[PDB]
Amino acid sequence: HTRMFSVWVNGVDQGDGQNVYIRTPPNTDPIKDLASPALACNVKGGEPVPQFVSASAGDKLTFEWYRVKRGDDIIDPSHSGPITTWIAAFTSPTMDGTGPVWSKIHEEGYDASTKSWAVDKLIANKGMWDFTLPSQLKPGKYMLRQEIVAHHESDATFDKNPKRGAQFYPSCVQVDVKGVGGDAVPDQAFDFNKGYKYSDPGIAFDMYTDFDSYPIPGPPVWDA
Ligand SMILES: [Cu+2]
Repeated sequence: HTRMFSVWVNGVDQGDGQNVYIRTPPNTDPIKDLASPALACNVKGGEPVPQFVSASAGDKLTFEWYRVKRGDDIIDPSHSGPITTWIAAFTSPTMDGTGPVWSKIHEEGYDASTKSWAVDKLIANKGMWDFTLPSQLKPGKYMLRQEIVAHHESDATFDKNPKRGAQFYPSCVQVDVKGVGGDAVPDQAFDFNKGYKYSDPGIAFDMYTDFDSYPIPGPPVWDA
Protein backbone atom coordinates (compact mmCIF):
# COMPACT_ATOMS: atom_id res chain seq x y z
CA HIS A 1 0.00 0.00 0.00
CA THR A 2 1.30 3.36 -1.25
CA ARG A 3 0.54 6.19 -3.70
CA MET A 4 2.01 9.41 -5.07
CA PHE A 5 1.81 12.78 -3.37
CA SER A 6 3.61 15.02 -5.88
CA VAL A 7 6.26 15.44 -8.60
CA TRP A 8 9.47 17.42 -8.23
CA VAL A 9 11.23 19.03 -11.23
CA ASN A 10 14.99 19.46 -10.78
CA GLY A 11 14.46 19.22 -6.99
CA VAL A 12 11.61 21.76 -6.90
CA ASP A 13 8.31 20.45 -5.52
CA GLN A 14 5.40 21.16 -7.93
CA GLY A 15 2.98 20.76 -4.98
CA ASP A 16 0.25 18.25 -4.18
CA GLY A 17 -0.54 16.67 -7.51
CA GLN A 18 -3.28 14.17 -6.47
CA ASN A 19 -6.28 14.74 -8.89
CA VAL A 20 -4.28 17.62 -10.31
CA TYR A 21 -1.62 16.12 -12.55
CA ILE A 22 -1.59 12.64 -10.93
CA ARG A 23 -4.38 10.19 -11.88
CA THR A 24 -4.76 9.36 -8.18
CA PRO A 25 -6.71 6.16 -7.33
CA PRO A 26 -9.35 6.33 -4.54
CA ASN A 27 -7.02 4.38 -2.11
CA THR A 28 -3.63 2.47 -1.90
CA ASP A 29 -5.07 -1.00 -2.80
CA PRO A 30 -2.84 -3.24 -4.98
CA ILE A 31 -3.66 -4.36 -8.57
CA LYS A 32 -3.06 -8.13 -8.87
CA ASP A 33 -5.18 -9.32 -11.82
CA LEU A 34 -2.98 -9.14 -14.98
CA ALA A 35 -6.15 -8.85 -17.12
CA SER A 36 -7.41 -5.81 -15.15
CA PRO A 37 -7.64 -2.53 -17.10
CA ALA A 38 -6.38 -0.86 -13.88
CA LEU A 39 -2.92 -2.53 -14.30
CA ALA A 40 -1.66 0.32 -16.43
CA CYS A 41 -2.85 3.48 -14.68
CA ASN A 42 -4.71 2.13 -11.62
CA VAL A 43 -8.57 2.25 -10.91
CA LYS A 44 -9.13 5.90 -12.02
CA GLY A 45 -6.71 5.58 -14.95
CA GLY A 46 -9.17 6.70 -17.60
CA GLU A 47 -10.34 9.89 -15.80
CA PRO A 48 -8.51 13.02 -17.01
CA VAL A 49 -6.95 15.29 -14.44
CA PRO A 50 -6.78 18.96 -15.43
CA GLN A 51 -3.05 19.81 -15.22
CA PHE A 52 0.31 18.72 -16.72
CA VAL A 53 3.62 18.88 -14.89
CA SER A 54 5.76 21.31 -16.82
CA ALA A 55 9.23 19.77 -17.45
CA SER A 56 11.96 19.90 -20.10
CA ALA A 57 13.39 16.97 -21.99
CA GLY A 58 16.49 16.12 -19.88
CA ASP A 59 15.08 17.18 -16.50
CA LYS A 60 15.38 15.09 -13.36
CA LEU A 61 11.92 14.24 -12.08
CA THR A 62 11.31 13.04 -8.60
CA PHE A 63 8.03 11.18 -7.87
CA GLU A 64 7.20 11.41 -4.11
CA TRP A 65 5.22 8.50 -2.55
CA TYR A 66 3.44 8.04 0.78
CA ARG A 67 1.40 5.47 2.72
CA VAL A 68 -1.41 7.28 4.70
CA LYS A 69 0.10 10.72 5.22
CA ARG A 70 2.79 12.72 3.37
CA GLY A 71 6.22 11.91 4.95
CA ASP A 72 5.30 8.69 6.76
CA ASP A 73 6.78 5.19 6.31
CA ILE A 74 5.80 5.29 2.63
CA ILE A 75 5.14 1.57 2.24
CA ASP A 76 5.30 -1.53 4.42
CA PRO A 77 8.92 -2.80 4.38
CA SER A 78 7.47 -6.32 3.78
CA HIS A 79 6.77 -5.18 0.19
CA SER A 80 10.21 -5.69 -1.44
CA GLY A 81 10.42 -5.37 -5.22
CA PRO A 82 11.35 -3.25 -8.26
CA ILE A 83 10.34 0.20 -9.36
CA THR A 84 9.87 0.86 -13.08
CA THR A 85 9.07 4.09 -14.84
CA TRP A 86 7.39 4.18 -18.27
CA ILE A 87 6.26 6.73 -20.87
CA ALA A 88 3.43 6.85 -23.43
CA ALA A 89 2.25 9.61 -25.71
CA PHE A 90 -0.80 11.42 -24.31
CA THR A 91 -3.10 10.36 -27.18
CA SER A 92 -6.28 12.00 -25.79
CA PRO A 93 -7.62 12.99 -22.34
CA THR A 94 -9.64 9.75 -21.78
CA MET A 95 -6.74 7.40 -22.47
CA ASP A 96 -6.44 4.87 -19.62
CA GLY A 97 -2.97 3.61 -20.65
CA THR A 98 -4.26 0.27 -21.93
CA GLY A 99 -3.12 -1.09 -25.33
CA PRO A 100 0.35 -1.14 -26.95
CA VAL A 101 1.68 2.31 -26.04
CA TRP A 102 4.44 2.12 -23.33
CA SER A 103 8.25 2.45 -23.37
CA LYS A 104 10.37 1.73 -20.27
CA ILE A 105 12.59 4.72 -19.41
CA HIS A 106 14.00 3.65 -15.98
CA GLU A 107 14.19 0.53 -13.74
CA GLU A 108 15.63 -0.59 -10.44
CA GLY A 109 15.19 -4.17 -9.25
CA TYR A 110 17.53 -6.01 -6.95
CA ASP A 111 21.14 -4.85 -6.45
CA ALA A 112 22.99 -8.01 -5.44
CA SER A 113 26.13 -6.23 -4.10
CA THR A 114 24.01 -4.53 -1.34
CA LYS A 115 21.12 -7.07 -1.29
CA SER A 116 18.62 -4.23 -1.42
CA TRP A 117 15.53 -3.83 -3.55
CA ALA A 118 14.28 -0.70 -5.20
CA VAL A 119 11.59 -0.49 -2.45
CA ASP A 120 14.26 -0.58 0.29
CA LYS A 121 15.82 2.44 -1.38
CA LEU A 122 12.44 4.19 -1.82
CA ILE A 123 11.99 3.89 1.98
CA ALA A 124 15.52 5.08 2.90
CA ASN A 125 15.01 8.15 0.59
CA LYS A 126 11.64 8.88 2.36
CA GLY A 127 9.55 8.04 -0.71
CA MET A 128 11.54 10.17 -3.17
CA TRP A 129 12.11 8.32 -6.44
CA ASP A 130 14.33 10.02 -9.08
CA PHE A 131 14.65 9.45 -12.82
CA THR A 132 15.58 11.45 -15.91
CA LEU A 133 13.24 12.42 -18.76
CA PRO A 134 15.34 11.46 -21.83
CA SER A 135 16.87 14.59 -23.47
CA GLN A 136 16.20 13.16 -26.99
CA LEU A 137 12.47 13.07 -26.17
CA LYS A 138 10.30 14.81 -28.73
CA PRO A 139 8.37 17.65 -27.04
CA GLY A 140 4.71 17.07 -26.43
CA LYS A 141 2.30 15.72 -23.86
CA TYR A 142 3.01 12.34 -22.32
CA MET A 143 1.75 10.06 -19.55
CA LEU A 144 4.53 8.93 -17.20
CA ARG A 145 3.90 5.73 -15.35
CA GLN A 146 5.74 4.67 -12.25
CA GLU A 147 5.02 1.30 -10.73
CA ILE A 148 6.02 -0.34 -7.48
CA VAL A 149 5.76 -4.11 -7.40
CA ALA A 150 5.67 -6.00 -4.02
CA HIS A 151 6.70 -9.62 -4.10
CA HIS A 152 6.12 -10.70 -0.44
CA GLU A 153 3.38 -12.97 -1.80
CA SER A 154 4.76 -13.60 -5.36
CA ASP A 155 5.74 -17.20 -4.49
CA ALA A 156 2.20 -17.87 -5.74
CA THR A 157 0.58 -16.39 -8.86
CA PHE A 158 -2.84 -14.68 -8.77
CA ASP A 159 -4.37 -17.10 -11.41
CA LYS A 160 -3.59 -20.15 -9.11
CA ASN A 161 -4.07 -18.48 -5.61
CA PRO A 162 -6.09 -15.23 -5.72
CA LYS A 163 -5.28 -14.39 -2.08
CA ARG A 164 -1.58 -14.15 -2.99
CA GLY A 165 0.45 -12.99 -6.01
CA ALA A 166 2.57 -9.95 -7.02
CA GLN A 167 1.04 -6.62 -6.01
CA PHE A 168 1.29 -3.76 -8.56
CA TYR A 169 1.05 -0.12 -7.48
CA PRO A 170 1.00 2.02 -10.65
CA SER A 171 0.84 5.83 -10.70
CA CYS A 172 0.15 7.76 -13.94
CA VAL A 173 1.28 11.37 -14.23
CA GLN A 174 0.35 13.95 -16.95
CA VAL A 175 3.45 15.70 -18.24
CA ASP A 176 3.92 18.47 -20.79
CA VAL A 177 7.49 18.16 -22.09
CA LYS A 178 9.14 21.40 -23.19
CA GLY A 179 11.59 20.80 -26.04
CA VAL A 180 15.29 21.54 -26.42
CA GLY A 181 15.62 19.44 -29.54
CA GLY A 182 14.89 15.71 -29.15
CA ASP A 183 13.35 13.89 -32.14
CA ALA A 184 12.84 10.54 -30.41
CA VAL A 185 9.34 9.08 -30.05
CA PRO A 186 8.90 6.16 -27.58
CA ASP A 187 8.26 3.14 -29.72
CA GLN A 188 8.43 -0.04 -27.63
CA ALA A 189 4.59 0.07 -27.72
CA PHE A 190 4.44 -2.26 -24.71
CA ASP A 191 1.03 -3.37 -23.44
CA PHE A 192 0.90 -4.29 -19.74
CA ASN A 193 -2.15 -6.60 -20.06
CA LYS A 194 -0.61 -8.58 -22.92
CA GLY A 195 3.08 -8.26 -21.91
CA TYR A 196 2.91 -9.08 -18.21
CA LYS A 197 2.23 -12.81 -17.74
CA TYR A 198 2.01 -15.18 -14.77
CA SER A 199 4.79 -17.27 -16.37
CA ASP A 200 7.21 -14.31 -16.00
CA PRO A 201 10.07 -15.27 -13.60
CA GLY A 202 9.92 -11.57 -12.51
CA ILE A 203 6.18 -12.01 -11.56
CA ALA A 204 6.26 -15.59 -10.39
CA PHE A 205 9.17 -14.82 -8.06
CA ASP A 206 10.00 -16.54 -4.74
CA MET A 207 11.90 -14.06 -2.48
CA TYR A 208 12.12 -16.71 0.29
CA THR A 209 15.08 -18.51 -1.43
CA ASP A 210 18.81 -17.86 -1.92
CA PHE A 211 18.32 -15.89 -5.16
CA ASP A 212 21.19 -13.74 -6.35
CA SER A 213 19.21 -11.61 -8.77
CA TYR A 214 15.88 -10.59 -10.08
CA PRO A 215 14.70 -10.38 -13.76
CA ILE A 216 12.68 -7.14 -14.12
CA PRO A 217 9.60 -7.77 -16.37
CA GLY A 218 9.20 -6.12 -19.77
CA PRO A 219 11.81 -4.89 -22.26
CA PRO A 220 15.14 -3.28 -21.41
CA VAL A 221 15.13 0.48 -21.02
CA TRP A 222 14.41 2.25 -24.30
CA ASP A 223 17.28 4.11 -26.08
CA ALA A 224 16.98 5.95 -29.47
CU1 LIG B 1 0.37 -3.22 0.59
